[PDB]
Amino acid sequence: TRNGRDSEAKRLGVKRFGGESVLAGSIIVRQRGTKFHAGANVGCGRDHTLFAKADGKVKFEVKGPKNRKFISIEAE
Amino acid sequence: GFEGGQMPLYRRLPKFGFTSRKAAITAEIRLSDLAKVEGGVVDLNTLKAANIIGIQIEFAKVILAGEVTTPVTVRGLRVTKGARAAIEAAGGKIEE
Amino acid sequence: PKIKTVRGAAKRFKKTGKGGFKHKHANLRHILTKKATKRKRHLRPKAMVSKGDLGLVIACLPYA
Amino acid sequence: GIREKIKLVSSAGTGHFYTTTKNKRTKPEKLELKKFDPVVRQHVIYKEAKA
RNA sequence: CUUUAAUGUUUGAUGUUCUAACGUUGACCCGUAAUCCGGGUUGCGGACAGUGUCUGGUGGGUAGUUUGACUGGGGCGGUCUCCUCCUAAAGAGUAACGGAGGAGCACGAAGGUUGGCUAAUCCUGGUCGGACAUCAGGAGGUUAGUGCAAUGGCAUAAGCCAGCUUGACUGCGAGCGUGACGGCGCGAGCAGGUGCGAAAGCAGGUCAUAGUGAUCCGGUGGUUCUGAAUGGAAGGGCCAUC
RNA sequence: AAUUCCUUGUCGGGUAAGUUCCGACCUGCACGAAUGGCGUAAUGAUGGCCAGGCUGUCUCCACCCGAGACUCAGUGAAAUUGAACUCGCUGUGAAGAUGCAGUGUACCCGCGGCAAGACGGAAAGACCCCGUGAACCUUUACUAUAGCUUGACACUGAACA
RNA sequence: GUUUAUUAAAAACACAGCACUGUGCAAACACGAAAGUGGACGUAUACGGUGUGACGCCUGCCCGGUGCCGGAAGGUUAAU
RNA sequence: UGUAACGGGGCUAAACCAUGCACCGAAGCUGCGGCAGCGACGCUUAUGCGUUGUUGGGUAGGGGAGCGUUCUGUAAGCCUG
RNA sequence: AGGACCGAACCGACUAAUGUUGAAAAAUUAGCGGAUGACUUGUGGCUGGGGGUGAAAGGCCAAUCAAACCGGGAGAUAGCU
RNA sequence: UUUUGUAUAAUGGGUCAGCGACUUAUAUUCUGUAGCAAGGUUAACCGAAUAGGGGAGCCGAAGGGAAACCGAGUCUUAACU
Ligand SMILES: [Mg+2]
Ligand SMILES: [Mg+2]
Ligand SMILES: [Mg+2]
Ligand SMILES: [Mg+2]
Ligand SMILES: [Mg+2]
Ligand SMILES: [Mg+2]
Ligand SMILES: [Mg+2]
Ligand SMILES: [Mg+2]
Ligand SMILES: [Mg+2]
Ligand SMILES: [Mg+2]
Ligand SMILES: [Mg+2]
Ligand SMILES: [Mg+2]
Ligand SMILES: [Mg+2]
Ligand SMILES: [Mg+2]
Ligand SMILES: [Mg+2]
Ligand SMILES: [Mg+2]
Ligand SMILES: [Mg+2]
Ligand SMILES: [Mg+2]
Ligand SMILES: [Mg+2]
Ligand SMILES: [Mg+2]
Ligand SMILES: [Mg+2]
Ligand SMILES: [Mg+2]
Ligand SMILES: [Mg+2]
Ligand SMILES: [Mg+2]
Ligand SMILES: [Mg+2]
Ligand SMILES: [Mg+2]
Ligand SMILES: [Mg+2]
Ligand SMILES: [Mg+2]
Ligand SMILES: [Mg+2]
Ligand SMILES: [Mg+2]
Ligand SMILES: [Mg+2]
Ligand SMILES: [Mg+2]
Ligand SMILES: [Mg+2]
Ligand SMILES: [Mg+2]
Ligand SMILES: [Mg+2]
Ligand SMILES: [Mg+2]
Ligand SMILES: [Mg+2]
Ligand SMILES: [Mg+2]
Ligand SMILES: [Mg+2]
Ligand SMILES: [Mg+2]
Repeated sequence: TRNGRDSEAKRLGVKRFGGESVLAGSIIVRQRGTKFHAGANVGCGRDHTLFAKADGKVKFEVKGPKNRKFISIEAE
Repeated sequence: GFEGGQMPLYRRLPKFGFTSRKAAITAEIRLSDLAKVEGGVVDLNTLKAANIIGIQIEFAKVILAGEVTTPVTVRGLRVTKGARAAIEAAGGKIEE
Repeated sequence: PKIKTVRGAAKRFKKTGKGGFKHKHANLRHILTKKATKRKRHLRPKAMVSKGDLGLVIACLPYA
Repeated sequence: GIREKIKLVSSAGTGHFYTTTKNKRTKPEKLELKKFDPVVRQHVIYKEAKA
């Protein structure tokens, strides 16, 4: 019975794209599940935010037998 | 302060602190002030006469501000580590 | 006549060295058991008034 | 919602307390948990009490 | 002393009387050629009634005011905070009384860690047993499962057991995200102390995203703060918390 | 039905024809016994209905008599008014045009007449909504309060049980 | 009879009549911080209030709710 | 209400397709002259002027520069039977 | 005898027309009700604004009464035009 | 004038003349300008009175902390990378 409701947008998504240079700690993705998984020099917080563990350049790759999306950070 | 009806910032946020009645009868003295007293002896009394601190003042601290070019004597005053060095470099005496 | 100070503002803000204002964080008064220790930790220290609000606070504390 | 707030108190002399909740019905006994007492800067047994 | 009476005693309770406070809108005298008032006498009442201050109830008799906004006019209905999907035009964000749903909890384990495990559904066989319980084989391959809505995730499992446990740690925090602000969030790393593991290592709650309430006033505990002449105290601040 | 929504209920009366009136039925949407029921002679500038007379009320208007209206002399207002060299049609267009477009028509000015238009005059819409306007009014809205009522002390004492 | 002087004269108000109910007189009640006064130079066959509305025939059932009247035992309860 | 469903006249193209080259057409561009703002640079800097790019529709609104009224000083001055 | 009948004065105001920048801020004309009664009318008195008076319409209280009129608070306030 | 938009048949104005609306005081800040400058400045008063006197005050040269306090540092914390 009756519609009319929604919730605030959570402003998720990619925050730094391929190549963007970041200082450690910078959030690279906000996500709900692990669409992107954390790779080298990247951390995964409790809401599956991927963040930088090192200064460097953001690098998206696809790795492994499940073709999962991975984010790493290359030193620059 | 009115913001349209929204609970304004000066209500939104909480109060803090108390006011120290002692802070208000406690004053700071600069090194640049030590020469400004007629007599080379710095007490509360000396300083009041030279119009450097207020009359109702009961406590004072000499701080490291300005410079001191004359051996001066200080008495009954608190002195910071720095101020003590500057007064003493110039030959002064710090007595309780 | 003299401007009159908005006194609840003066009981909530203090002026700092470069002309800003410090204030106490909201949200640390009660209903505490449920709040993460981290959140309450980060609300203990005082903070600076944001740019958007200086007009309001300054209007209220003409003698600050 | 039926879940009551309680305080766990430090077994040392300090009056330090953590705060939590309890289903006081199904688990009526006193909650007792080792936690860090920041006043003696050591881990100590903490024992349930009223709020 | 053990008990018991009664006189004699303190203050209450309860009466019954008295008169001398007070009432007299009985009668009388005088001021006075006066249906006022005063004074006197007299009867009648009498510590009542009545009045003052305090107090419970009653009190539209009077008074002052309140009685929301959104809205394809208004009213009625419905709706107001929060979460999830769609609308939403492949970054973010994005309206409508557009289309579906859900929260205002739960868990001392359903949290931590080490070790371990792998669903659903169908066919065949099997005591009571059945279309469907438990047992076995095969197929299958996560269609299961997740405390619950939706989406997104999850096998390295985040899904299912077990042991030891309290990191559902205290102080901080590079650097970020998101916000007009108030705020909210993510976060390696540092210090202290801790659990699990041989160890590398993990742990600052729960697969994530709802499960919520600013300020004031006030309660409780702590406190090297403050303490209106002085020492205390009260009040105040500071930390925790309701 | 002073009450009946459906409803011009049905039936009967009156009428050539009667959504009303009279009389009935009861299916009273939603009469009812002193916030009175049912009746009631008389009464009424009271409501509905019907008939005799009556007539210009009408078919359908004629003529006449006076007061105006019209002409001359005297006096002499008014509302309104951005400014006007102030036409019709179809269309355009702040969406219903003397004023724009296109076309048609029209020689200059009065006088008596009519009221289709100037969204004509008149009053800053009374309906409708809005304002965290106003005023009276109601009440088991809130808060107070006169009053009424309760008791404690006070004015207020004595004696005996 | 009365009424909205100035858009409503009526089926509205009044009315005799009826009932309820208060009032023992310094009445109730009304005006009044009070004194004083109307009620009344009256006295329950009087006075006030309230509702009905000549008269004839009548006026049934309900006291649960609201209100009022009565109650004194308990419970609860102010100043003190 | 009146032609009233090309604005009209009228048109068999003065309609439609197609090709082509002409021309009309605006406060757009160019030409001649002029002013200002902003730059820059200069003949030479007392900041003006000079050359020279370039800009100059405008409501709410912000900024700059001014005209002009009455009154005080300048003023027993200056104009005025 | 009668809040009895018919009907002038008196008192009232049911219809209609006229008037509506009026003869008139409520009337004129024709008709109309009461007309010994709860009648009518003259003079003078009393009742005062949350107050009066009301055979009750929220009527009347000096041409505007769901709170008179004058002065004052007073430049009330006016998120409106 | 108001407006999304007004020749609008939306508003105001019959015409002229005169009047008619961002002021003033005290605070406070910022800009411009003048003085003085780690200083600047006086208020009431006095007064030889726009002089001069008067420095009570006020602002500034020091901050941090809720405060004690410390101080070019302070708070936080047992301590801070
Ligand atoms: Mg609000
Ligand atoms: Mg001084
Ligand atoms: Mg607190
Ligand atoms: Mg008594
Ligand atoms: Mg009221
Ligand atoms: Mg509304
Ligand atoms: Mg998107
Ligand atoms: Mg997009
Ligand atoms: Mg494992
Ligand atoms: Mg089987
Ligand atoms: Mg070990
Ligand atoms: Mg779980
Ligand atoms: Mg004291
Ligand atoms: Mg003391
Ligand atoms: Mg009938
Ligand atoms: Mg009559
Ligand atoms: Mg004439
Ligand atoms: Mg016109
Ligand atoms: Mg008109
Ligand atoms: Mg209007
Ligand atoms: Mg109006
Ligand atoms: Mg009338
Ligand atoms: Mg009439
Ligand atoms: Mg009646
Ligand atoms: Mg009855
Ligand atoms: Mg009783
Ligand atoms: Mg043709
Ligand atoms: Mg061509
Ligand atoms: Mg041209
Ligand atoms: Mg040009
Ligand atoms: Mg008669
Ligand atoms: Mg007549
Ligand atoms: Mg008669
Ligand atoms: Mg008279
Ligand atoms: Mg005033
Ligand atoms: Mg005004
Ligand atoms: Mg409009
Ligand atoms: Mg506009
Ligand atoms: Mg117009
Ligand atoms: Mg006009």
